Amino acid sequence: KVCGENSRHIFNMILNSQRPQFDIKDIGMFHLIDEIERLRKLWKDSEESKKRLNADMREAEEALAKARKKLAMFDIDVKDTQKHLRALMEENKALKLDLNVYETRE
Amino acid sequence: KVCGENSRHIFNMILNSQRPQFDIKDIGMFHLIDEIERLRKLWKDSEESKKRLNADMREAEEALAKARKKLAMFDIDVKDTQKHLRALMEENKALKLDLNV
Amino acid sequence: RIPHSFFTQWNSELDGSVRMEDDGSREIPCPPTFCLTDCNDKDTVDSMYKYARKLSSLQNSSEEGPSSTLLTMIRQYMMEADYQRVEIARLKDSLNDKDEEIKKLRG
Amino acid sequence: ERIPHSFFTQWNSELDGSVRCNDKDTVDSMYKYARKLSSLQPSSTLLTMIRQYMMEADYQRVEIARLKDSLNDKDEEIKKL
Repeated sequence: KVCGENSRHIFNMILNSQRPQFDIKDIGMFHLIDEIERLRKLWKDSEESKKRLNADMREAEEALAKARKKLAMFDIDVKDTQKHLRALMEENKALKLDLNVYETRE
Repeated sequence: KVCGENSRHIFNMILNSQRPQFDIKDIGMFHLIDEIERLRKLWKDSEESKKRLNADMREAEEALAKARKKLAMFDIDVKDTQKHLRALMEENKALKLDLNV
Repeated sequence: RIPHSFFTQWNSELDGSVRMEDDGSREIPCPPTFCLTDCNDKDTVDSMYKYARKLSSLQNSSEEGPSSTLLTMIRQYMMEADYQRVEIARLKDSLNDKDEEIKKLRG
Repeated sequence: ERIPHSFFTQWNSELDGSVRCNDKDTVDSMYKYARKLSSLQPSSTLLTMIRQYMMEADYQRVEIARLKDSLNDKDEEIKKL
């Protein structure tokens, strides 16, 4: 009778009135940042390994480049030395033939 | 005048008890999630790029190993003919000595 | 000024109608997982967006709706109380006028 | 109850005018921001002001009805005389 129904309804709403509050730890803000930092290390560790592997790769490519030039020279050297061998064999054959003719004549 | 001071004070207090001093869009929740996904893509790209460099490295090392095998073959043959060459030189010199007396 | 009897009857009558409630409506939903299992775990990132969307939509955009009910109801309540203050003043002045008028009838 | 629109308009106006990469530095800035935001994160005086207020408002209502009865009494006290 004395306390109006309107008065009660409002007092109840105010008592039950709430933001309601979002605690930052509860909604996951610190957890979200933890995950960002966790991803940073995973990305950096992969990039570090990618940095280090790239230097091993360029070294292999450079040594491969030096070897193939040497492979080009050796092919020239092999054929040329074989030709020098043939000339000396022919000189050797001829010198022996001369010596063997002249000795039989002596 | 008409609106009593008590009426204003109570309404103001209630206004301050309902206002969101931390809007989730405003405090940056979506931006942080944006960053996790962005870093995820960069992490994935790095792991993928690292996979291919390993495949590039296995080929480069194998071809270098093949070249070094060839380099040894050529060097053994070169040294072998050089050995016969030195012998023929020794032999030719002696033959000339016979003819020259 | 309020009589002490009305005072005690009102306060007690308000308190006996007060009901504090937790149906869980104004409670915050629990978060999913915040850890990516691998670099292909986009489902977890999706679950984060889903939670954040659930969160921001839940109260901050939405709880301004039921809280507006309090703001509108308190507004009409107080405007009514403030108007009755002038209605009271008018009725008292009207009562005083009739007091001075009752005497003339005697004469 | 029934509020004349002239008063409704003046009261609202009176109330509405009284409302008054691969870096670690940036990550540490995020923690810092959320650490102060967490530190930054119904009053008892509101509850006790709204109680008095609503008690006055409900008392004014029966006080009105008292004056209205006492008003008809004076009318027939005029009406008879």
